Amino acid sequence: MNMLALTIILPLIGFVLLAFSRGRWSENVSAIVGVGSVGLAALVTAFIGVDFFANGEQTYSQPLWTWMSVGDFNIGFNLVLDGLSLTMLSVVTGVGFLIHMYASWYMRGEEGYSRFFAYTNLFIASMVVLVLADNLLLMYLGWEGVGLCSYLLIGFYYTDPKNGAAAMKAFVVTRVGDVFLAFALFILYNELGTLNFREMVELAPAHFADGNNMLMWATLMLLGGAVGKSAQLPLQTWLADAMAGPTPVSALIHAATMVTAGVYLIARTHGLFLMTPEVLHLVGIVGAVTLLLAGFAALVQTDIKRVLAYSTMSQIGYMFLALGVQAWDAAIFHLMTHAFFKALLFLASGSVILACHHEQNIFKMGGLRKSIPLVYLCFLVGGAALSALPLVTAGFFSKDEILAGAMANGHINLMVAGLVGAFMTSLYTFRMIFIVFHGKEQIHAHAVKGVTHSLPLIVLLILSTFVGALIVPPLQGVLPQTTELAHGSMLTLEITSGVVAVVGILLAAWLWLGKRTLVTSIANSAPGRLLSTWWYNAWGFDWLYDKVFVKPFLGIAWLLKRDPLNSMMNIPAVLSRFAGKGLLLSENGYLRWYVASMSIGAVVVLALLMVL
Amino acid sequence: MLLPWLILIPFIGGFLCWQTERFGVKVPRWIALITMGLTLALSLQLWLQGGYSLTQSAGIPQWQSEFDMPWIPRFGISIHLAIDGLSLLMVVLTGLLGVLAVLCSWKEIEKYQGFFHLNLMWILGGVIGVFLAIDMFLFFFFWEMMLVPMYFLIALWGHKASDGKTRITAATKFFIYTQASGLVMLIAILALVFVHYNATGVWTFNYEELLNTPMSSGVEYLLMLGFFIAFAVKMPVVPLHGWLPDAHSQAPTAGSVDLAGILLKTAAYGLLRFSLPLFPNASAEFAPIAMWLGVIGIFYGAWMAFAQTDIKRLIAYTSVSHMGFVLIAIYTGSQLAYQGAVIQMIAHGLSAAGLFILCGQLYERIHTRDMRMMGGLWSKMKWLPALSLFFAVATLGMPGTGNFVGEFMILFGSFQVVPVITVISTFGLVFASVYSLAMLHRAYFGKAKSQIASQELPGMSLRELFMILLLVVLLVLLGFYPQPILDTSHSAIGNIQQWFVNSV
Repeated sequence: MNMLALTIILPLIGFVLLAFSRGRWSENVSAIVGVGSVGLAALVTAFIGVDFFANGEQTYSQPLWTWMSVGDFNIGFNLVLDGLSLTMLSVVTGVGFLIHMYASWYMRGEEGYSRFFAYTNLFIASMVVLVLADNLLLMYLGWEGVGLCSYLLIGFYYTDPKNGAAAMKAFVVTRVGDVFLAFALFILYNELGTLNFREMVELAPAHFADGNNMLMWATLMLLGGAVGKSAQLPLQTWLADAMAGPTPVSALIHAATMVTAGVYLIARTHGLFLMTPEVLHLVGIVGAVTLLLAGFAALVQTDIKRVLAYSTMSQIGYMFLALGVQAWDAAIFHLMTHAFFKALLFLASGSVILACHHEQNIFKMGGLRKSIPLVYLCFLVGGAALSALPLVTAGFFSKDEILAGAMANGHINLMVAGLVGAFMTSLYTFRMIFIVFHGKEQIHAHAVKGVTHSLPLIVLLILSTFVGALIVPPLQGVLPQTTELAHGSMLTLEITSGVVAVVGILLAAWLWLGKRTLVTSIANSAPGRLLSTWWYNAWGFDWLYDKVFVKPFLGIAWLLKRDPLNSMMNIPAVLSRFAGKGLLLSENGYLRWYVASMSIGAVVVLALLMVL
Repeated sequence: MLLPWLILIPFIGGFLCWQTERFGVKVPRWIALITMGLTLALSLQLWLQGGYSLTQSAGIPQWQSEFDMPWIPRFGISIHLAIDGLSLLMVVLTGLLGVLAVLCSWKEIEKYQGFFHLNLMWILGGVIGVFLAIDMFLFFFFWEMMLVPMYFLIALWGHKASDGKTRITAATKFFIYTQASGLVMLIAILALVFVHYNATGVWTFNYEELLNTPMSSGVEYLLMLGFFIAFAVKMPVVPLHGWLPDAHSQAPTAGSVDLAGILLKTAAYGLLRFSLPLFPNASAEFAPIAMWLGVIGIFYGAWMAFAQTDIKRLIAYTSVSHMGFVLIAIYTGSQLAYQGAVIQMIAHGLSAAGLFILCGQLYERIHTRDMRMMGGLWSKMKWLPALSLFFAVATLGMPGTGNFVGEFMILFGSFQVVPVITVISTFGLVFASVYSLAMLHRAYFGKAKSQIASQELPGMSLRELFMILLLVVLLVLLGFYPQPILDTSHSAIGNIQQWFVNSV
């Protein structure tokens, strides 16, 4: 109710204060203002959410001012608050509130403090802009707004250059996706004139009576934009390297904020993807092949942050399938559950790595149940939901609904993909906690007790469970394509996923409960290391994407260390100076040759006159 | 009326600074600031008082203010100063850049300082005179006399007569590469006037009657190449741009503000104003060569920018990449594309000026020019690298900066007219990111132990931060809210496009 810009201005304005109070403020006042910006954002979001319930799920639009206006090119700062956008706002202004409230305690004790609460507010503000935008332009401001903020937070620690160098590969890769995204934007203005989503929805079939061949180029290249920003095969590079930053920024980037932009673009243009069915099924095709890639790389390396990261890649592509199977509201339901567990799962790991005191390993710790069971119950709750366990979990309803929709689509390969994904999620569910928290503690993890993080831990504990699954997100305000329902086989698919999850959990527990010598043998077997090296390269994709253009780019830069065309158009000066030196040497000073010059001028003048 | 005064204040100020050089030595800094304040006052008065939102289809002759005066009556050479809407954007930009030039030269006393500032006002006044020029000879005279005083700047102030590399390569290539092509366009002017003199029978050097002169096909094509050669050596185009990095890396960075931010403007101003309307069919035939040169310029400047190891030559090779978008914009049949070029062009000046001020600022902090020698200065400087991060961010197409809306409306109009050369062109944004990050990571990200001299760093004064803060806030408002200046330029851009459409 005329309060949409307060979900953008109040964070953004707070950034400006912390961008110029470069450490001159104290700890406490900086901490309060940084959390209070996002806190006011959640409160204003809640007011418009309960008023949206009082609106009868009727959308509310607010134009602030027209951005630019040429007589055929009309772009305005239009904000649309409908059911899909309200849910995507709900995730951000809750999760960013919870993640940032933890950062009020995690950040203290070290420098770069006002700096970090400056760039987090900008990061949040850019994500709110993307999901409330009504024009594809303003939404483009959202895309590279949040990309620059990921650069400022991945490379947050500027002292050592590993994390200071890891951010630019993400920056290069996200701008390749943004070029791919803007390509479809040019094509849509050339073909359909107006970039507003709804006016586009009932203008697309009116303009398309004759020619359709070029719309696949628009939509396929639009798809290339959506996939790159979050995670997918053609451009899956940077999510391992994004873990080099601090724990709270990894949660913000990987859990529900920046990675939930590629989901919002496919979901918002769902009618636009319904104008072409094969580009819609192609999302699921690429989704089905990335669940096969993104899973077991969590098992391979000994970095906990790389574990949580390959799981996020697997889950985002799992969504792309869910959107490719024409189950839109179910996918956002998966997102509503997915934000809760991932953020806590990431955050709890940070608290324990504070207690680890520079371990960064999964094979040298054990018996951590006796250290502090609070983080033990944090991983436990997250693991159950991820594995698709039927015991008081939140997300299992979302997996059950999308597989029901997927088998209502009727693609046996997609259920095979879904079945192997459920098995693969259950494999890396408890293997991490069994290899880390169980064994012997030769290096003590000193647990830290404090109410400042315990209260959000309890809030995240009560939210990530099935109590949070009862909060139905607003999906009746957009009226999307209806997610089809199947009955009778719902119980059959539910028990099938439960058996698959239980078998995977029991196999991980059997890997734990064994001697682990067979695990050591397959971690020492030469074909095992070949596959480990092969999936260190991750189907050679980072290998291919470096060695396809990078050293050619460095080679042409090494060929451009001196500027060629400046030199090759200096040859007039070179020829003139050298020819001038020759003419100076042609002069002698001996007066006989001066008179010979006079005779030889007379000879040539008479000759040149006699040839005329 | 105001136009004779508005081109003469720079020359009047140079006389008075050099007059009061005998009276004092701290005078010309304070004299120069006020005189450029008066220049922007008259420029902003024309913006506000004039009808900037005028009629979009009032013909090709339309001017808010106009001056005429007989100069050489034998050829009809007259002081035909006349200000349009887009010309007024150019005047206000150079007045602001002149304030930055005279502010960066503050607290710079030497053996002679009045000589520096009379030259400084002379070169800035020359650019204003090119921007207000409708008579061809007046345009050419101003085009060539802003070109002589920068030579003295690079020579006597590139370094004070110690090393011979500040004259015999840098300044000399700067001078010759421009003047040979200036003489080419002069004989182009004369061939056009002579064919008009055969047609009608009056010796005229005025733009309005030379606009529609009857010329047979195969004749005006050579004159269009003759105009474009002088308009391709001033803004960096592919075959002839070797002067630009040498000129920017040797001149003092205030002279580099003049050399980059505003001397690059006048060639595309002339491509919009003097080359397109006079030769419609020749430009329609020449268009695809212009598109090929434009895409080659973007890709070429980015690669040469990635491959370079210093900073002044680094930003100097960003400029040649930026101008390729502008050239493709001008050589198309779209109104939106031209209006994208104007906002990209103003943002180009505003995004190069801050970087050059800051690169010169960093050098005088550390006394070291090579970029790869330093690294990890973030823990030492308190405001330089944060502000520098946004300017490197504003170089590429980051929204909330004027460069994004500029380059990107060109691409909309360019895809409207022709698909395949535009879809090649868009990839320069990816290459813009790689040289932007290369600058950022090699200079500021890392450890301060990369250089021994990176362990004792000075502080930053208030006025430099004030003039950096004004540019970053000014550039953000142009990125978020570019409507007011687009409404200003709509009618001038529209009649050029309508003439280019209807005359073919």
